[PDB]
Amino acid sequence: LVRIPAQANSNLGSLNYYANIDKVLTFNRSEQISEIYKNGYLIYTTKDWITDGKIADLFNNAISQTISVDQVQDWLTRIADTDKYGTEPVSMKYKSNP
Amino acid sequence: ITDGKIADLFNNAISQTISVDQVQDWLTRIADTDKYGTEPVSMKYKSNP
Amino acid sequence: IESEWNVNTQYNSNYDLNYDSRIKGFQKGEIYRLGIQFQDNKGKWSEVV
Amino acid sequence: YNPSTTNAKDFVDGSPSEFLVDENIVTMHSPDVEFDDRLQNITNGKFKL
Amino acid sequence: RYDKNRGQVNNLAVSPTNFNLFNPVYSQKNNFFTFRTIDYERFSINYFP
Amino acid sequence: RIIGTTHLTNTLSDISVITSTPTYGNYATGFYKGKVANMNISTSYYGGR
Amino acid sequence: QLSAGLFWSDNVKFQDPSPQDKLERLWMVYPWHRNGSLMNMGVPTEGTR
Repeated sequence: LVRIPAQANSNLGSLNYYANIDKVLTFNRSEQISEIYKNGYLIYTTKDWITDGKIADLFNNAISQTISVDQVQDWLTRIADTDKYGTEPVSMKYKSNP
Repeated sequence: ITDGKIADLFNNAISQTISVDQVQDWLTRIADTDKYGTEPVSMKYKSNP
Repeated sequence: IESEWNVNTQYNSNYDLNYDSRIKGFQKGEIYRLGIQFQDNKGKWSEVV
Repeated sequence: YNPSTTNAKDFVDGSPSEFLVDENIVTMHSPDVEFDDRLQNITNGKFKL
Repeated sequence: RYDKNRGQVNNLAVSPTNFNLFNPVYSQKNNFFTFRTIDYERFSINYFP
Repeated sequence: RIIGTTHLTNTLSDISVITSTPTYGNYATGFYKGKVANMNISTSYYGGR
Repeated sequence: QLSAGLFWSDNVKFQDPSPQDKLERLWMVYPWHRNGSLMNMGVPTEGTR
């Protein structure tokens, strides 16, 4: 732990600093940011299956060829609610040098 | 939890609190074994000189 | 004036090892047997009075 | 957040696992700190940037 | 006290093995140069013919 | 003989919870860590807590 | 840098399961990824993910 001293012209107190983080991140689900996040964070996949084995090109254009699982209009009823919203934690762990 | 405001609910634990049995909506939906605790408590600690 | 310590922090350890050994004091209710020495022109300390 | 609408706790509860960058507080990475062990023990050093 | 588990909010794994390790050497007096009283009328010789 | 008092101002507290089995709710949050007493010396009103 | 990308390729977990299909989607993989299946799945009804 490193307590960064108080910074002038600021009513805040002394700041504390960690660079060795051992954290678990949990997503609380609510609808004060968007109505859909009451079920969980969306899972993002491709707009279409692999066409003719051109996986490399599809990987390169991940910005465009991408869409969430729920928004796939063909999968509106073929996927259960538990297999289209992710509500599991994330393990955040790393260390730093001097 | 109303709208994800878990922090505010945690802060006001003095007021927003009630025993399981006294919940008038749960008078018949919970078994007697899941509303009364009858298990021991493990108390263990040490002290310095 | 110890400017290192302020009330704008969670914890400030009053560290007195950066100074000399004159940080020592005297307990308020204690009895101390006192004395006084004298130095010659050479630096030789006399006995205690 | 707008203070007239929501509190700080309520606003953060919408995404408490969200991170923000901070260029106001930085981390200088010099070779001397890693290699010279004398710079790894600095405590509240008065220097200018 | 030469351990670094001082003034930290965590204090979860502290113990007598980690929290209050101590280096006695710093609690040293002015033992090297010590003096004592001398009796005036006592006869201790100072002549060596 | 009682000679004085101690000016408590803050308290550094922490909590950790580990469960052998998973949560009951398949989508439950589980252990939630709230804000308790981790305040500066300036907020001395809430001392000894 | 290499932050996120379509580093996974698996079939889809349909309500009517068809792992026998040789078709493949690609799934996004983040640095700090979900503590579960890389592809769309969660809370299995029979065992492990």
